[PDB]
Amino acid sequence: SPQPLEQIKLSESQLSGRVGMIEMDLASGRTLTAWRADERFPMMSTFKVVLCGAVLARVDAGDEQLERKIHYRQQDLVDYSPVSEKHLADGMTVGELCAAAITMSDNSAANLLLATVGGPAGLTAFLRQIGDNVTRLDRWATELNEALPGDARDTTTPASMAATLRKLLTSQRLSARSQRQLLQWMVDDRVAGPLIRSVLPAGWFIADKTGAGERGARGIVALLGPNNKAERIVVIYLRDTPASMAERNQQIAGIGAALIEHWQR
Ligand SMILES: OC[C@H]1O[C@H](O[C@H]2[C@H](O)[C@@H](O)[C@H](OCCCCCCC3CCCCC3)O[C@@H]2CO)[C@H](O)[C@@H](O)[C@@H]1O
Ligand SMILES: *C(=O)/C=C/N[C@@H](C(=O)O)[C@](C)(Cn1ccnn1)[SH](=O)=O
Repeated sequence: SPQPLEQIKLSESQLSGRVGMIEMDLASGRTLTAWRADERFPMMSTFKVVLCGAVLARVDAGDEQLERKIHYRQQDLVDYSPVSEKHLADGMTVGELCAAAITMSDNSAANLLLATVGGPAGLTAFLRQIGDNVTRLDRWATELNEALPGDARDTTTPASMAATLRKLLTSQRLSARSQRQLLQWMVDDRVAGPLIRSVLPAGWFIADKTGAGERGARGIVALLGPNNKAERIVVIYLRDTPASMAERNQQIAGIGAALIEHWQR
């Protein structure tokens, strides 16, 4: 594979779309690669990680408990609820809801959680409170990935998302236990985690949340590194490409391969 930046360019050329990417040291925030890092991209399902960071903040403040059981109704379910559709009789705890939203991308779980933090506006206010003045959530789980051109709703920038994830995971804004919980939820991703490990060389750590939307929208927020360490945050978003899901997946994997082969920069 070529250098990361050359591979990113090849991906835009092959996809006919825009790629946005940031590679950042998790411990220090050192930016290694930045391409269209200040441009907007639909967050898609990656918003679920920020969502649970807001939930954890409420737990830390004593305004929420991960143990609290929420009972909901079938009428509350939206498209794609693999875990939540199984608990109409007994409910789910707030912590189980975050695990379902992040590790399974359960949309009903995400919407139930979103209501607890004040809806899209409340999550956006939380983002402003931690210093992210760019990322914005405007719609609920099954409408936020429409990806209309020129539509600023439900978007982030690679730089903003990377900085925000770093703040949630390492800045002590969240308690030690909450930081550890948010990280473990990403380590536990069932949607893409196992697949990524299957193609990663031995020794590489992965934690992640992926997303997909219309007009080719695709993305991943991840922690990656050799020696089984979460050394860097890598955020990659794709938008406005008519390519098949397989090819968008392949191009993102290709950027990952360039990173893996040329890690020491
Ligand atoms: O020399 C480095 C490595 O080169 C190859 O590894 C390949 C691997 O066989 C392939 O499957 C992967 O594809 C990349 C898979 C990436 C999957 C997703 C990565 C995510 C993670 C973070 C966010 C963006 C993308 O590339 C590496 C590097 O060429 C060799 O197989 C391996 O033995 C060797 O140690
Ligand atoms: C988050 O990015 C969600 C994207 N796609 C979802 C959806 O729109 O709700 C579906 C259900 C695919 N999916 C399942 C699990 N992760 N993604 S839709 O694109 O089929």
